[PDB]
Amino acid sequence: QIQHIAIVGCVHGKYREMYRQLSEYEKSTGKEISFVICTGDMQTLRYEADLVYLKVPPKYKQMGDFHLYYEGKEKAPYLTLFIGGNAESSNVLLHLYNGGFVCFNMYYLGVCSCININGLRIVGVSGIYKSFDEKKPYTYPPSPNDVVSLFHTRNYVIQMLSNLSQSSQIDISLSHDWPQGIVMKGNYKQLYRFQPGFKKDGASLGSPINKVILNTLKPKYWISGHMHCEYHAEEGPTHFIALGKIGYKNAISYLDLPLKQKTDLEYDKDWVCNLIMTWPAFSNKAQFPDLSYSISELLSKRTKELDKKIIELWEKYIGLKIIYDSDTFDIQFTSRRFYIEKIYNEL
Ligand SMILES: [Fe+2]
Ligand SMILES: [Zn+2]
Repeated sequence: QIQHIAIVGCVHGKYREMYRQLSEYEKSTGKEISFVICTGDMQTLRYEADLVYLKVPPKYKQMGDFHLYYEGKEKAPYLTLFIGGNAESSNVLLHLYNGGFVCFNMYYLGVCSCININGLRIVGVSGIYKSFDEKKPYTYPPSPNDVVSLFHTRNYVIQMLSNLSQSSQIDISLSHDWPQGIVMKGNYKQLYRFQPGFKKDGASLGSPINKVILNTLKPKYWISGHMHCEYHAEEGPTHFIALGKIGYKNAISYLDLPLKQKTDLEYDKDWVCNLIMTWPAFSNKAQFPDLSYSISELLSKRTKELDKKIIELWEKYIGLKIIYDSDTFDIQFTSRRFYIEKIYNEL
């Protein structure tokens, strides 16, 4: 009983090319793709006005294929879970910072979260690291002035995810830029022959935020992109897999993993409790998170019997199944926070 998971690097708005390759493979090899995982740079632009939030050089200010899927004239043939990179419709991803479907079969994991599917636990970390913005809060609603800073990974995601490895093991973890120092743990002399530019950065290459998360959350696999190249490294058990950009046939690999039980996409219980217990830090919708609160010790108020009754209210008001919701992304922002607040205020 085996599931075939398609892992994809940078998409850069070339969705039809990606699904064309995925559809070719499963009818090539006869294998069936369970779901697809993307490592960011999705460019989920709905309409021309969203081009303002895409931080790219002028030669890449393009719509891409996503608007066809948002308009419904194209349909993603596989369930696609993805995180955010640096070339994103940052306004859209800020509305869905708690996750959400940008269209049918395309689920955004949020700023960071953990999900359940087919007995696996999958963690995502969006954005790329820039030191001068790691402690900077988000401002809502999204403004065109924040195009340069919205896609930067915030430091607080380290404390939002640190406890996820306590109850069980993390199977797959996602980041866009590489975990800092992971370049030192594979065939780097061959990688430097691909790009001698990476030799300048050396061991300091990558995100230090993802390095802390990688060493803490223990995962079996860590898949990243951003670098537009293939690379595999090993640090402890973690099979590090870097993928390239769509258009080059080094972007899509496949994880042939054991299938415990075919199970629908669901919210991770431990993450749901972390999300509720941290609501005081996110209570101000205009600016979050309020780092005057301690995210690490807000989570210390979790107990076994309190966790199990957060789940009941979540299953009542939201549901354990992650289902498609076609409401506008600004409405989904208010709705998800509305029930997060309601669940918290009932404990
Ligand atoms: Fe990137
Ligand atoms: Zn890229």
